[PDB]
Amino acid sequence: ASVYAWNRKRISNCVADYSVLYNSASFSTFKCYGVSPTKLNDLCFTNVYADSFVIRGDEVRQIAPGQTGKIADYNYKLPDDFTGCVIAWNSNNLDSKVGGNYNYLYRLFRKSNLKPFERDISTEIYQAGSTPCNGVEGFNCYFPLQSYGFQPTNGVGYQPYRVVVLSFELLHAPATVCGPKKSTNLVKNKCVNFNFNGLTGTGVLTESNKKFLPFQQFGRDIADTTDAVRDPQTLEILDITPCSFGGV
Amino acid sequence: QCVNLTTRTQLPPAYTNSFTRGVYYPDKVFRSSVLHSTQDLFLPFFSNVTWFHAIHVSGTNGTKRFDNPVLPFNDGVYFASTEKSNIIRGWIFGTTLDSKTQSLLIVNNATNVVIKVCEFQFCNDPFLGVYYHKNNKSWMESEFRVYSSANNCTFEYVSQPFLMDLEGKQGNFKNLREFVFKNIDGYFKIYSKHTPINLVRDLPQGFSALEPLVDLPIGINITRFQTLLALHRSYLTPGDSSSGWTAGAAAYYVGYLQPRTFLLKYNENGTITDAVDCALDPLSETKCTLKSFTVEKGIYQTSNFRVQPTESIVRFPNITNLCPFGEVFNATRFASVYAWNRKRISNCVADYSVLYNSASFSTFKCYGVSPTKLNDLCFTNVYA
Amino acid sequence: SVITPGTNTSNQVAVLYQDVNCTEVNVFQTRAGCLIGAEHVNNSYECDIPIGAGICAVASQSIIA
Amino acid sequence: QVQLVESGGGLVQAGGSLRLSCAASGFPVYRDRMAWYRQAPGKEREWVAAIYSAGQQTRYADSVKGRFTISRDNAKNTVYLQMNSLKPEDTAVYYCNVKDVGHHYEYYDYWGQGTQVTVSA
Ligand SMILES: *[C@@H]1O[C@H](CO)[C@@H](O[C@@H]2O[C@H](CO)[C@@H](O)[C@H](O)[C@H]2NC(C)=O)[C@H](O)[C@H]1NC(C)=O
Ligand SMILES: *[C@@H]1O[C@H](CO)[C@@H](O[C@@H]2O[C@H](CO)[C@@H](O)[C@H](O)[C@H]2NC(C)=O)[C@H](O)[C@H]1NC(C)=O
Ligand SMILES: *[C@@H]1O[C@H](CO)[C@@H](O[C@@H]2O[C@H](CO)[C@@H](O)[C@H](O)[C@H]2NC(C)=O)[C@H](O)[C@H]1NC(C)=O
Ligand SMILES: *[C@@H]1O[C@H](CO)[C@@H](O)[C@H](O)[C@H]1NC(C)=O
Ligand SMILES: *[C@@H]1O[C@H](CO)[C@@H](O)[C@H](O)[C@H]1NC(C)=O
Ligand SMILES: *[C@@H]1O[C@H](CO)[C@@H](O)[C@H](O)[C@H]1NC(C)=O
Ligand SMILES: *[C@@H]1O[C@H](CO)[C@@H](O)[C@H](O)[C@H]1NC(C)=O
Ligand SMILES: *[C@@H]1O[C@H](CO)[C@@H](O)[C@H](O)[C@H]1NC(C)=O
Ligand SMILES: *[C@@H]1O[C@H](CO)[C@@H](O)[C@H](O)[C@H]1NC(C)=O
Ligand SMILES: *[C@@H]1O[C@H](CO)[C@@H](O)[C@H](O)[C@H]1NC(C)=O
Ligand SMILES: *[C@@H]1O[C@H](CO)[C@@H](O)[C@H](O)[C@H]1NC(C)=O
Ligand SMILES: *[C@@H]1O[C@H](CO)[C@@H](O)[C@H](O)[C@H]1NC(C)=O
Repeated sequence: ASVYAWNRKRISNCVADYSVLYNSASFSTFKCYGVSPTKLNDLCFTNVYADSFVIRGDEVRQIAPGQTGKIADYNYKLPDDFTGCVIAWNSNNLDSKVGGNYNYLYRLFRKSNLKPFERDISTEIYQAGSTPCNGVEGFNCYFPLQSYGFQPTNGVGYQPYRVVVLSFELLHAPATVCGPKKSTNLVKNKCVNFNFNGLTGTGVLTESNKKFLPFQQFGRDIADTTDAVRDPQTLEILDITPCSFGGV
Repeated sequence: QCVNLTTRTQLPPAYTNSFTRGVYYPDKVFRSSVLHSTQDLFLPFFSNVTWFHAIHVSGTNGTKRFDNPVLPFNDGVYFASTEKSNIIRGWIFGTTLDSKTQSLLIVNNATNVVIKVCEFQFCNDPFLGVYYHKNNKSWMESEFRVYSSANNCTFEYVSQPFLMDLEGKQGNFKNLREFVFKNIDGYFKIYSKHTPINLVRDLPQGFSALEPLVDLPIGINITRFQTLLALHRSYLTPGDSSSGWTAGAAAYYVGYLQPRTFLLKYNENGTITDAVDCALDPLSETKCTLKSFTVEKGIYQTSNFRVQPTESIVRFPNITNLCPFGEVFNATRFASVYAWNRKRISNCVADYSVLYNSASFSTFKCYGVSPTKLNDLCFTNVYA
Repeated sequence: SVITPGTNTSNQVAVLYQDVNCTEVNVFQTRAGCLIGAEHVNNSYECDIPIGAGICAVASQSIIA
Repeated sequence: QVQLVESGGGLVQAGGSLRLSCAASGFPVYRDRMAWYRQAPGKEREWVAAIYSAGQQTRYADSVKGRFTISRDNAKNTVYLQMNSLKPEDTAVYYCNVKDVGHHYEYYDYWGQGTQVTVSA
């Protein structure tokens, strides 16, 4: 889809392998904020948002948190605390036709900058000045959408590029997307380091009598320490106690 | 298909005290034996919540209250129904309430809690209607006039199946169902609580916490909503579908959430048992400040009174002279970098909006100043 | 500041706005500021809740200054 | 590169109809917006009509909406403007206009040679 109408897809309840994309080497730009790609296979996310569109090559870096530009303001804005990855690869050989390809459009004029993760489909005429538009263009009334001059013989900087933005959102909720990893049999009453559905720690796991009502996933102490956890594949409540330690 | 319901009765809106209802678990994290202070969208204590009825008073010129208006959603809705026969069949949510924009529909037709996200072309008076067959005393779906068409469905979810009775019951109200609807961060969160009550008026004094029910990852534009009720057609209401209908006695309450800080007491056994609204009154402010539900005799410093600004005033010089930006930008002759041309700009009004919005400049950056604010700054001197 | 006899006794509350005399929204004007919800009385008792500048504060089912 | 050719028009008696053709060479017609402008001697530049491939299909001026028709042909790649119930006031020169963006983010308006339309009373 076009950049102003970027296609958004939901990814959940499945196993994702990000190593194949990183080791593919078929993407011109592979740049992640807040996560290291080599460790993405060890993380679990509540949801994944895939925002796909087509842009010009010279604007490949234009889509980034804290950046300024017409595309960022009026087509696709990223939040300041954006967490995820940006993937971009040339599409001149697949999306550009002789004489130029103009199927992809981008918004140029808008009343205000778009909120991050906001979809805009209105094509109303932007009133630049005090002259009313009333569905009539001209002075102070211009069409906000502009075609992409994707000429195949043009420079690679202006050559079309397909861009997919992956937003991994993770909350205190049961995770849906998890890396390959592997499930191992749990052991209790022994000081072990654990990775419960993404959250990592170290301690001893004990059977617990605390009521976890069907909607909790893990209980915490006064500090940000997971005192109890709910084990996947068993729905059992395990108390996590720090391994015994002291002074000498 | 849609029946244009008419012959409504005029009645001013009623209000009732919200008391200490509307408290829900703000997150999935388990806690116990603690007092947690959380800032979230809650229903303030001791507010007015709007009343709506569902009744048809018997007798000459009897009151016929069928309260099904379109209410704004604002920033969350607390919806509390007192029932004994489960008249309400669900809710609808939307802004234009037509096929032009996306809309949400939750329907509980005694089989499943079916949630749909469609650009429904809603009727003028959307509803659901059950025709009553007196011979076999069977209730079945007969009319669905919530929408006239359904298209391009983006999401649908179905809860656990069940079979709920819609038979009218007599006596005191026995079912109190409280719901909280929030639409934030692309998520529609529905929290609920069911209570068996023995009373005929107002809300119970007891305090209950609304456990989460569903968190739908939908993410849709919502400003307004409307409830749905199941009417009954039988020999007691002769006529066609326009006039031959009735609704059993039931009531519901609508309240609006707002951002507040609440002190919640997770008891020793894992359940929320009490809460304090910080901004309700100075005593609750002190309770929040002390992180305690009881306070001993003394003087406590809580907040800092300040008078807020009322209006903005700008005093700028009388000099409405446009700066000569075209002398430099609209220039065909440019000097070398070692002999870089310097011009001084002062004593004029500068409009940087045209420079930023001209879009004729491939590279435009600013160091130490945000570009979009240049229009609101006054400078001693400028060097071009 | 909040003058309270304590929930152990009652729930009535007085409010002291420090260094802001009573023109910004019974009402008493002390050298410490403005006291609202506490009634002033000539009678003098032992200090119970210290407010400031020789004024202290529950008696007769009310808050007194 | 981008070229627009205007064909049709000329001198016509009252009561007839006309069809103007704007053919695009060097670029496909399917793009953001193709505009049609009409101007008489002694008149300033002003927007008249436009056709878009996204959002609203066509836009026209307030005094011309719903009267004079336009269409596009992707197979033959040309914009046709059909004008009916001609009046002598329609004597003017007509252009078809496009907007192009290059590597340097510039926005350049490219016009055609245009056609002269004269209606005799
Ligand atoms: C109640 O509404 C639901 C949703 O439209 C329907 O009942 C279920 O429909 C689904 C199809 O989406 C079936 O898979 C289920 O088996 C149905 N459950 C039943 C029939 O109990 C139907 O429209 C309505 N049900 C009735 C009885 O009117
Ligand atoms: C229900 O009745 C109302 C009448 O109060 C309808 O509102 C108007 O109906 C006329 C039809 O005579 C139409 O012009 C419009 O629908 C309404 N008027 C205006 C000025 O918009 C309403 O449309 C009816 N609803 C249905 C579903 O029939
Ligand atoms: C979608 O979100 C926008 C964000 O502001 C809101 O737009 C308002 O929509 C209502 C309903 O038609 C209009 O009456 C207002 O004039 C709109 N205001 C603005 C500033 O756009 C609203 O929350 C939602 N609007 C729609 C049309 O879905
Ligand atoms: C996964 O674990 C749950 C919890 O015990 C179990 O009910 C389910 O059958 C398991 N799935 C498979 C495929 O074994
Ligand atoms: C709520 O009702 C009105 C608002 O309509 C308000 O003025 C009043 O003070 C409130 N009363 C109660 C009892 O909540
Ligand atoms: C009761 O009778 C009605 C007649 O309209 C029929 O539709 C319905 O299925 C019957 N119910 C049962 C349980 O037989
Ligand atoms: C339904 O879907 C598209 C996008 O998915 C929407 O833009 C369009 O208005 C709808 N089409 C209909 C209702 O025919
Ligand atoms: C404490 O929780 C238990 C559930 O484990 C339940 O019986 C009740 O809520 C509490 N126990 C008692 C004895 O009240
Ligand atoms: C320079 O002149 C052009 C006319 O071709 C105009 O569009 C532009 O706005 C001028 N520059 C400035 C800074 O106004
Ligand atoms: C304070 O609370 C206790 C209970 O802990 C109660 O017995 C007593 O009457 C209350 N009041 C006073 C003045 O102690
Ligand atoms: C109250 O306070 C203001 C500001 O501190 C001061 O000007 C004034 O004299 C004080 N007294 C009265 C009676 O207003
Ligand atoms: C003391 O009492 C007298 C009369 O009983 C009253 O007029 C006076 O105001 C009181 N003192 C103060 C400081 O209010």
